Amino acid sequence: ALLRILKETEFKKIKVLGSGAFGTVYKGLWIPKVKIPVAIKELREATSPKANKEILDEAYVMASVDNPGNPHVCRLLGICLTSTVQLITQLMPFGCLLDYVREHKDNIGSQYLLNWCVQIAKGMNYLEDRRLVHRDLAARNVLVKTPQHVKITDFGLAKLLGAEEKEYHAEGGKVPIKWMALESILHRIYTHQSDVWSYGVTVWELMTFGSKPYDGIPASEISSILEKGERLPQPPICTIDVYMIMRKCWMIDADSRPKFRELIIEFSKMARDPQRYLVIQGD
Ligand SMILES: *CCC(=O)Nc1cc(Nc2nccc(-c3cn(C)c4ccccc34)n2)c(OC)cc1N(C)CCN(C)C
Repeated sequence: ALLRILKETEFKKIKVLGSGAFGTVYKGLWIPKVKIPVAIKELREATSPKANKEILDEAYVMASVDNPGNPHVCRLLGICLTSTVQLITQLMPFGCLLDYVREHKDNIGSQYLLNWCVQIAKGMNYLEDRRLVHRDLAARNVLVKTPQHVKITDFGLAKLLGAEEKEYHAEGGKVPIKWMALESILHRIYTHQSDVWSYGVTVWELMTFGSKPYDGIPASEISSILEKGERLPQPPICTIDVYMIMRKCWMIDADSRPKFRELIIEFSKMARDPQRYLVIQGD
């Protein structure tokens, strides 16, 4: 578990990329013969000892899965010490996959979506082998390096399970409800199986080309809806077989939820025959 502390001076923080509640991400160049494009994250209220603890937590969680890694999981490049702690991570040039599936909504063939789902299961399965619960699997949180290369990011909420710990006990802060499993909302319990549901939802995000899930339903009513047994709809483009998968991720019995290993097998199987499973217009 190693951090690489990098010299504040070598970065020229070009512009911002997008600010959240949690923090603010900047693109910028890093020039230690070549120049390297990078992304830079620092949290809101970056002077506070709570907001310097959480960012170094993120850096830790991230660095103790760096080796050997996985081509579908962003690596830390290091951190910068200024007045605050900055997290450096190589710039994905095509941005998040949510943004993507919107802008390019009319030119994405089945072979891409179905490959992305395998790449993401691959990203997550490794993480699981590394005893890490991402806690925030979304489409906003999937960076595109190239159309055949997608990577997972944002370990703000990510946590590590102890040697014999099965689940994580969230001292509820601010969490993204419409991505969480039932048991994650009621009892604040997070599992690998809780990331499966998040995947399930993220899948739904992509298939719909970046629709907002449970649109215009207030956060509150969500758990209720789910307890009724209401799930997100079957997207227009998807057959039953693909939707049947999404619907397994969302089952109350977390241990009846499919595994990331099972998902790679399933989505590869489909990704080999992309048009048999997804009906895109003009595909
Ligand atoms: C979905 C929003 C998004 O990520 N958008 C962009 C991402 C870019 N690249 C990039 N590369 C590495 C890491 C990150 C990154 C990680 N985290 C936690 C981020 C939060 C906010 C923004 C970026 C984050 N991002 C990127 O560089 C090409 C551009 C974007 N833009 C184009 C999307 C604008 N978005 C605010 C709506």
